[PDB]
Amino acid sequence: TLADQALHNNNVGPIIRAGDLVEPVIETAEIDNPGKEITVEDRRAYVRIAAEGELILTRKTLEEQLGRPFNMQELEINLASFAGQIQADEDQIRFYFDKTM
Amino acid sequence: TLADQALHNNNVGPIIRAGDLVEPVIETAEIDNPGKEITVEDRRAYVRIAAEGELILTRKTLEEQLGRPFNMQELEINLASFAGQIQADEDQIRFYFDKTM
Amino acid sequence: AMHPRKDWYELTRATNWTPSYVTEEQLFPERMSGHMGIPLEKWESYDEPYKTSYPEYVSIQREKDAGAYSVKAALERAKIYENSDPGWISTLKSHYGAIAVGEYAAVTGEGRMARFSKAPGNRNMATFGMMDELRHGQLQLFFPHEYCKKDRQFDWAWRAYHSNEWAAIAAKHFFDDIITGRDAISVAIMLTFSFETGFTNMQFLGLAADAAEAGDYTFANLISSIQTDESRHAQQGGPALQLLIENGKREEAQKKVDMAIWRAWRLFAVLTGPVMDYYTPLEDRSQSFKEFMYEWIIGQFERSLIDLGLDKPWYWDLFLKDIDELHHSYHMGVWYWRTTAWWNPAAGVTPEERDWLEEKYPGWNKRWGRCWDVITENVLNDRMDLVSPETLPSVCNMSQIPLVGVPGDDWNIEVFSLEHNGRLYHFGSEVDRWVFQQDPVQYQNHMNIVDRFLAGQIQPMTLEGALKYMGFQSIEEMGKDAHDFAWADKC
Amino acid sequence: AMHPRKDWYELTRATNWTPSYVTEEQLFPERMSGHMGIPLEKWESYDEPYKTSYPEYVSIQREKDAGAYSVKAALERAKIYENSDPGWISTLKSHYGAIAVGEYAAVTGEGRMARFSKAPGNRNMATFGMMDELRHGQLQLFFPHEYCKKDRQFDWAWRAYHSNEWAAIAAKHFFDDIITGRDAISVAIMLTFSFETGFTNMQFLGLAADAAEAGDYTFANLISSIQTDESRHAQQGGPALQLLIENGKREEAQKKVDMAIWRAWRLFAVLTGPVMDYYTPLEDRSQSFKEFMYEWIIGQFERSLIDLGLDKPWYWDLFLKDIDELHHSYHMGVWYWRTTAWWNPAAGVTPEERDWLEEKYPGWNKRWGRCWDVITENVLNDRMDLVSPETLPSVCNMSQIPLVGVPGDDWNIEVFSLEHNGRLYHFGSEVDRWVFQQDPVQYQNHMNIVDRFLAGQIQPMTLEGALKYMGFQSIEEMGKDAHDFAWADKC
Amino acid sequence: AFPVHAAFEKDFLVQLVVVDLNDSMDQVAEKVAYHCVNRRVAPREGVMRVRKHRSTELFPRDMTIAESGLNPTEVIDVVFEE
Amino acid sequence: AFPVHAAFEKDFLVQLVVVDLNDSMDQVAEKVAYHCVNRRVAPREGVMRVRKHRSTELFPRDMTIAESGLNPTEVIDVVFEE
Amino acid sequence: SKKPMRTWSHLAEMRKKPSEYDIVSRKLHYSTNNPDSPWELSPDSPMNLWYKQYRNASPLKHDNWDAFTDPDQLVYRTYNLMQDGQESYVQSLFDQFNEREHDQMVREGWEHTMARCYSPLRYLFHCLQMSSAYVQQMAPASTISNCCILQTADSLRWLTHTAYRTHELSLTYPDAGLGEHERELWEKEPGWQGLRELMEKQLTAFDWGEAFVSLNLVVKPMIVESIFKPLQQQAWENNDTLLPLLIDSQLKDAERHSRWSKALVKHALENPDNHAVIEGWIEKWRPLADRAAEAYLSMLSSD
Amino acid sequence: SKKPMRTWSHLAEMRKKPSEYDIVSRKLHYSTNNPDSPWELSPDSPMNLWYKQYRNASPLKHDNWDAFTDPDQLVYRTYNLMQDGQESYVQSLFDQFNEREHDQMVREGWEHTMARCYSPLRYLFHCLQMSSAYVQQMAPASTISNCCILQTADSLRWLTHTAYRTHELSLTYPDAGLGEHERELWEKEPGWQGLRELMEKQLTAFDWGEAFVSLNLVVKPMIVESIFKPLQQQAWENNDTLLPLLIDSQLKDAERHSRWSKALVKHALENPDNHAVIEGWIEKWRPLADRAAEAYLSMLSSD
Ligand SMILES: [Fe+3]
Ligand SMILES: [Fe+3]
Ligand SMILES: [Fe+3]
Ligand SMILES: [Fe+3]
Repeated sequence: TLADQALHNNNVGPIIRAGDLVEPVIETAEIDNPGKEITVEDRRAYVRIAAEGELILTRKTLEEQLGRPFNMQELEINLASFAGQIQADEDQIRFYFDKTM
Repeated sequence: TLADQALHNNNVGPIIRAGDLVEPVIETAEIDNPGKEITVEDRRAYVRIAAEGELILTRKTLEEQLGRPFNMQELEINLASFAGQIQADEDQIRFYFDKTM
Repeated sequence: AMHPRKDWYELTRATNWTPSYVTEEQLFPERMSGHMGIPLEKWESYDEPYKTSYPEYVSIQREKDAGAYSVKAALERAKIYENSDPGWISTLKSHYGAIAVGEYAAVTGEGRMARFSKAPGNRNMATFGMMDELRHGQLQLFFPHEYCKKDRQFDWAWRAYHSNEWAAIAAKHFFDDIITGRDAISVAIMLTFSFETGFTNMQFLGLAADAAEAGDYTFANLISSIQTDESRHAQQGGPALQLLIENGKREEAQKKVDMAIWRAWRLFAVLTGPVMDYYTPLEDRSQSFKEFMYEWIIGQFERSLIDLGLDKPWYWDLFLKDIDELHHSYHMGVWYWRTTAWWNPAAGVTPEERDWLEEKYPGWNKRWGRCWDVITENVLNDRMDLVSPETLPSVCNMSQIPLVGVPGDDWNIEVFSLEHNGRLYHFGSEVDRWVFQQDPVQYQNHMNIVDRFLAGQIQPMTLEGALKYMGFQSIEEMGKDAHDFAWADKC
Repeated sequence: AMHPRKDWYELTRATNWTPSYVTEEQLFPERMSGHMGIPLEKWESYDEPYKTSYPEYVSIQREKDAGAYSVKAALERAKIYENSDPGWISTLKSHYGAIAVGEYAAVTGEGRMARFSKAPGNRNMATFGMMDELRHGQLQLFFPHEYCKKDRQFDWAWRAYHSNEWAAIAAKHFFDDIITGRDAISVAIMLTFSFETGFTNMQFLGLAADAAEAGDYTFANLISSIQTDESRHAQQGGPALQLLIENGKREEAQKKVDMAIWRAWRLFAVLTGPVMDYYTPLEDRSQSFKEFMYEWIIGQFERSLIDLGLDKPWYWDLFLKDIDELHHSYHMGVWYWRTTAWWNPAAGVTPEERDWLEEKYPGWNKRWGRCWDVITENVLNDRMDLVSPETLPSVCNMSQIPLVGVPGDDWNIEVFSLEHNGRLYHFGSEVDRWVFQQDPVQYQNHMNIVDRFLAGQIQPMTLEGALKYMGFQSIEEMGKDAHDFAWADKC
Repeated sequence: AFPVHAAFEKDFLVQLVVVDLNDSMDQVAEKVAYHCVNRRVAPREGVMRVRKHRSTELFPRDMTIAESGLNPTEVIDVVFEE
Repeated sequence: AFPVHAAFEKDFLVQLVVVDLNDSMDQVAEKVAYHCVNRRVAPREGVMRVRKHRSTELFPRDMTIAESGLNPTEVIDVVFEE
Repeated sequence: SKKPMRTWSHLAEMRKKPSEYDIVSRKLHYSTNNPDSPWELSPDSPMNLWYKQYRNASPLKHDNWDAFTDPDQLVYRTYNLMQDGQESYVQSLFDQFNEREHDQMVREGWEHTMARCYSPLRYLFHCLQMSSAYVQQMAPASTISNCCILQTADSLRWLTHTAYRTHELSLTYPDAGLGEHERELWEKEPGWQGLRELMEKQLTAFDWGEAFVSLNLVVKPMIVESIFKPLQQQAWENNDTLLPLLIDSQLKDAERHSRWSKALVKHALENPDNHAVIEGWIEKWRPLADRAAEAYLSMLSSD
Repeated sequence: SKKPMRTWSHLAEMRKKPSEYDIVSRKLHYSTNNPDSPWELSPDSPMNLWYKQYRNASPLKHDNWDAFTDPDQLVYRTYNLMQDGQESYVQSLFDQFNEREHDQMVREGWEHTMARCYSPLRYLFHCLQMSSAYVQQMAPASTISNCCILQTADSLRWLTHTAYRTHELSLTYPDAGLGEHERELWEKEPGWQGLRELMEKQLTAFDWGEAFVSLNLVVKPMIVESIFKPLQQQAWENNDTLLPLLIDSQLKDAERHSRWSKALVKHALENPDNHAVIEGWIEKWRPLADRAAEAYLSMLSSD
């Protein structure tokens, strides 16, 4: 029951450590996945950010929400974990599942 | 009285902001001015370190007390103030007074 | 102009070649490589999904450390040590002791892959992996070093892995099994996939939440920074697993994952479970240990496992039940035998805590609470001899932890035993016995500390001789009640 | 190999030349340069004792900011804003408001020297000076910006200097006098020597101590980092003073130092004095304001002044007496007129504080305490109309602050007035009147806010019309009792 | 309208008080007291008097501001008879 | 010297207890209780019995460990008669 | 009656999230609020008269100077990150070329060309430093002044390059007057006299608009095209492979100064009257600039 | 009975204040505490047998390996500070030389020499990376393993240089087999066969002592003297001015690897028996190394 329900989820997305990337990434996730609901759980040291099936962060939108020049690879200074498989390049990172549970 | 006594001092030396330079600088001041008494006042955000008339910090001794490669010019990341005139070079900084009060 | 990474990345991993002057098997021997007979050419399709490259790496890792050290420097005078609840300080002591030199051991699992993996992209990511674990080993010696001058049990950040202390031996049995003791592909599967994407989040992020609530940002900042490297080098495991599955090796892959998850589980239950539900002050418990398990292991990690094409492990229902029960008994064991630990366990059973425990674990008071009732009375009536043990707990032959069960109103305890090769072994679960049987040559002549005690290797053969054996050199180093029993005044 | 700085440093400041196509005086006009007729060749012996160079500068300043921002980022969730005493939050509000855009103004004092000083070493150090004040202006807009969304009075970090609010006008009268309004050598003497080696230590280090005690490390870390730049560019002033003295200008040098010290003093007494002795929670008062004055101004700065060959200023005994008395009356003024401030003054007169004040300032209760007794009773008996003013305080024509004195059992108050050029001016000390008389063209047609009120420029000519005049746009922006009077429950 | 600046006995500052051309010093004194007594200064018995700031002579109580020759924005003290 | 591992009824673990070759199950039971009752387990009335771990048959009370055929380091349960 | 905002009131009424640059750079000169007194002093104090005359009364006019934007959007923090990477690169070049004994291998006599034509550049660059600081302190918007501040620092950077290399070169060639004779050359050598006459006059153009146009639209483009690039060509012909790399780093800065300059001109030309003001100052200064270039080039390629 | 110490118990009994390097680097292999089982497992598990045979039974012996000290005393933090400055310098060189179209100006045919002799270096450097990681995991002291870790990272650095430049060069010369034919050359070209035979054999020397001597005292010095330096000379003759600067940066790393290597040998020779062990391994490998050098050089300077 408890275990079952917790397992049948398709939540994907970044876990961001406390710091200056938390709000920009939340705002980026909202902007770049229009008509997904973004969920956010705040555990003070980190924030768990998720969407169903797929969540995209583009460099361009994250730089705009952050307010300063930003390269996609730098996200790892603050990406402490993530749910989903990850596909990452110079332009965006995508968290996604192959399967639907 | 109060003002007078506070004014007739020949105390010279660095005021170090809170951080990883506080103890190495105290220990350096002791080592590099043998037979001066080093005085230390701890105000939590900063530490006032002094000797009479002259206080020398050598790069070599400060690197040894700090435990890692150190260049004299870097001391300004943590030198928040100082008493005395200052004479600084690649090898040491000297805090000193021309006059004796 | 500079050319973007996607245009030259493939050349960085075009490094496989057909050997001629030695054979392929001489160059990649199976006992170190673990390639299971899969030819070289099949490994070339390995594609690490979390890439980096050398110029980016040194630049971004430089910036990660600048922040970690700057924050530590700016907070040295915030009197965490002196003002923190002693249960929090013990959390710091067990963490640094159980982990610092285990990080440095992980360099060798990554070096194993860097040399012996037939996947070129793995060999390069393992090379950043080596660098990362070096970072983590050095951070977590440097950060506690400060504290040696306050408290000799902070010496155990360095000393633990050189000791025969029982929890150090459980740490080393586990890391030597899944990190330093097996071939490259076993490391990829057991360490980078099973341990590093599943369980370490509990200790480096779950516990960071608690540290943040406790006002200890040096530590929360540090361990969450560390986990950002993990997030990258742990992604070496999925593509190896995918390759094994595509080349006919799903069953062998599954068995390695099953084993590593369970080995990791019994170790986190004795280290992190007590920290989260007892040592961490009540008001800093962001979530219960079980809630964090359901978030990090059931909700995030088991779902990732499913997505890569593997099955839930066969013992999944044993596991769920264990999350409800096991660490409560390990905490009791660690606390009753506190004198054998290098930290100071907090009892964590004031009435207000017991209410929380009862909320987080309905039925707790009629179970573990029955034992704590006996303990708490002894303390009130100043019968301190009933609060210290005069014998050894029976220790597991797999995970090296005591054999435990549910106490109180529905007492249930089971030992799973095995005769093998003229010897009698005891395991604390069905799964532990099964792990042993997957690879007896790995374990069969290992002797746990109780084995050693009964065979004559611990002199004198007394609880005190065992204390000295475990490396303790003064009464101050051995563990004590964290609050020196002041919790009983609240009872 | 690289050559060490001492071998090429002299060439970096070998930049004076003899002009031919314009005259020296056209190139360095006295009204912008302030060279007092001293020829070009004499300035070449100027030797900045705290050197830096461009490669070192960008490298080390990069590392200073990395730490400042990293610490701020790691602590954003420590709930300082929500958990701090409201007196501490008001300290942050007055600090950022009174200072951020004044830092950016200091860029222009440094640019004044960078272009118009005849000393080449000064022109280069002024160029790093420009860079430093830019840093400080940007830090102290960036750091409070976070907080706009919590509290509109944090908008005043940016807005204050664009307002006619009376304390903003006192800030601007002072900085425009000693930073942006005078020739290069006056800047060197009044700003870098008198202000920057003497008084700013009170606000960027004295107050950092208090911030550290308050558990606000973001802020303590920030402002102490800032002061490390100050320590370097402030050393432009001593060698100019030494040069003036060697070329026959000691008297003019002395008069500039005397003036700048006193102008700075009356401004710190209204900003820092209340912060240190009233707004900062009692338990975070590292030292009293007067103790910090004796450490930073009498003990450190006056002794440095003596060492360079100058005299104590003529008003030194007025000054000592003022340290005992003045800020207690400025605090009372700011708090009774709190609705004209953009922060929320704390009264700071609980019995426990009054005991501290009495210890730090024997006789306080029979003086200011007499007024606070009347105020405190009104509050207990809920007579809130007696706790808000219905008129304007009489404002100074030099420092733009109200005219005050010692109240209570030995009431003493004096106004020093002056008729000049068909107008009547009022000064709050002998020294303020003397400053005016040193340079009347600088001040004579300036109109303080009460002048403006009485001449018709404030409509309506009511306390409310003056509140709107000062830039306040909602009741929430105007200052209130920090604890909304809950301190009276302790009385 | 006659702006003076006034310092009330045992108070901590000088304040702008707008009195009238034809006020007696007695009324001037009430108007300044308004902004002082029971706000920062404790009431007391006695006859409130007006004098030019720091001076040793009181204005007569009946005297008017205009009778007095005071100029606008000059400073006055309000004090109690010895 | 005869090392067994023993699990006491309502206790939370298994402990090493060194009993004697010639002990009755009654004495074995006392020796294990020593490390259990009043430490983590509340005293109670009734007859303490010894059985091989998880088994359904009690050893007779008079029986000795050597009479019993138990091997060293085997697991026993100490429990109260139904 | 109102409520907290997410940013400064002046940035509040725009759609986009304020950037770092916006937050810390915009509308910071309060000295432009009161036309009758720039500074909070007597309305005719000397510095108030100075600003009223040389800023407020410039014929170069715009009703929203503060709306100017650095096309690079640099702040102190990002200038130093950038320049620490470029300067750390130039210092590594210095160190490696020194290790390789680069200087001994230049063509016969090149040290004399350096001593005449290169090392006295420290005077010229210092003049650009002084002049940039003047535009900083006079400009009518903080976003404009901020570009000048950085430009002032870049000019010191170039000056410092030149000082280091003058000294270093003298260590291989100690008899060419390197580090000894530059002031004389600046004052008396015919090839330096056009430049010096240009800079002395430019440094006494006190109108903020004329200072900016003459410095950034006439003087500095002339230095790129008539001093930097021909010195690179001359080094190529004399087997000086360090100098072209150094000047390429300096040209990076120069091209940045030119970018913000053109952006300011674009901002200025929103006012149609401003096009004849800018052009007349360009015509006014261009002949001094051209003479300065020709005299230098004749020196450079002379015997 | 005792009391808190200022440092780890193992560092406590020395006069000097422990450095960063000491605190974070020393005596971290617990796998050397129990000679009969390195690893906390069955004493004859496979990896325990492996270590007993290839570490513990090495004839290269010392009773205090842990006392070894990196003469550079590098830790992770200071390696990255250093290498970020050197690598940021090499990337700026890449960017500026590309801006200048350096590659088009090399001498006719030089692209073919690069495609044959330079770009297949990625195989060689990767072999050095693999081999360094092996010495890391076998070495009997953490201070030794730490030097190997950094050496492994430097080898990847060189590999990555080579990959970037192979790709970049192919953009100017798309018909030379650059980025297409390196594996074939490595496997089949006669000039690559000595090296490849050397590395394949070296990578199966599993004794930790022999691995270290053959890699760091024979193979890597041969690459400096027979591959790096002659490639710099060849680039000089073909108007490739980038490659000599790049290789100078790589040589910096190589000279660091050589420094810690000699320091380890100095530590080893405190045991007089160790001098015949080291020398015999040097004699054993030197002929494969010399053959490898000669075959490469013949390729390099052939037609
Ligand atoms: Fe790790
Ligand atoms: Fe890891
Ligand atoms: Fe400043
Ligand atoms: Fe300053």
